[PDB]
Amino acid sequence: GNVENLINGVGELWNKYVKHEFILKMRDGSLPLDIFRYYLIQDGKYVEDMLRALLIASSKGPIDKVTKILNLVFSSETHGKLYSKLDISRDVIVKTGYNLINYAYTRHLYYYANLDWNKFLVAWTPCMFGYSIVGDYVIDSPNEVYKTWASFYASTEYKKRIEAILYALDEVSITEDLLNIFINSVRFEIGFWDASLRKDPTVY
Amino acid sequence: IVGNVENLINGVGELWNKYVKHEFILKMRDGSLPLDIFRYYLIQDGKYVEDMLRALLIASSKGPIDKVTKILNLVFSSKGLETHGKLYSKLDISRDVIVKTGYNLINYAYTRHLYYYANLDWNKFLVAWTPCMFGYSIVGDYVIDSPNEVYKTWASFYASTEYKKRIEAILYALDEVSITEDLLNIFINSVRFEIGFWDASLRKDPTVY
Repeated sequence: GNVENLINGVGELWNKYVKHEFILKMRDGSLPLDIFRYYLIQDGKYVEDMLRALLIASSKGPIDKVTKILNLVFSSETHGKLYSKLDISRDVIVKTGYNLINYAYTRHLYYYANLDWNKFLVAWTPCMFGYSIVGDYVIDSPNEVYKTWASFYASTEYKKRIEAILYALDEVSITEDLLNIFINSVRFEIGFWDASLRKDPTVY
Repeated sequence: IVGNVENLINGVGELWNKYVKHEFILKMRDGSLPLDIFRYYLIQDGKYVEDMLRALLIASSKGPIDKVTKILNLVFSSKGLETHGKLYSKLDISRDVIVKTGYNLINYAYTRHLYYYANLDWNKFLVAWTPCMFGYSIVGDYVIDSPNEVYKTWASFYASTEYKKRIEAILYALDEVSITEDLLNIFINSVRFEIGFWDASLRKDPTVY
């Protein structure tokens, strides 16, 4: 549908994202644990900002569509197990700075959330939908930590969240401007993985 | 009632009982409120609640993550929709009626008041939102004893343990706020709007906004 239309418009960037070196290494088990822990800390900062941006954006969306999404997002383990195992506390996430890509990406989500639901929704789709695909691929990893991580994104509960997002996305008339926002989010995802592999300075 | 909510309530003086013991509420409790007036009210409340939720979403983006997540989990869970669905059927109110009916002036102003503070600050919004949420908890506990089936049904949502849990989460967040006279003045304005909201329903004010 619209997500296929958007993915086709990014060309080679999509595979650069969903088949990134970082992910290939999680799948084969060769990703170093320190690179994954670094990543999880940055993701911990990102997810909180992503949620705040969703809250602002959802205030501007169709009531039926946003209510369905929020019911699944604010519903009521995987990350708690990983965080304790990798010695990542709340204080670690809060006190670690953002790397430059993470800082830029989170500010990109806030920019569109503050303007328009459709723009935010298109900006948010690569992270949500892409992680569904990555989860399905990484779930077959021989490394237990990486299978546990992937299990959250491969779960039926996560697929239900994605279904609700795509239902909202299918109401949007995709334009060149919206494709360009989607392209930028995909570029930030590729950069997010690159920064983790390099363990970039967390000074922002 | 203790802490911030007690101090805010005491700070509004006589306005508190003008709200929670309003004529509209007394007539729900004795069952004498005409159903046409209650229908008018429910339609305005249907408009209000959607704007209140939108304002909550904007405001919550600015709040402490633990406090806001606790509240949102309760607000976006899956008796409120079921209770209101039954009332909407009994009183012949559709989604179309809610959307197509205009706001009365007081509802228009009240909703714009919530948006104003939501666009500025979590603490200001939270204080502005407390009279509606906390006051309806009090009113529901009173009106549940009505001999009227429609009013008892309406009250049962606000008297329910699930609604009380929502109030507890709101009060946990409110306890983090350092209350100032400026914040008390926001709370007072919300209480004035609640009084006006019931006034406007008794009169069936023009729904032109």
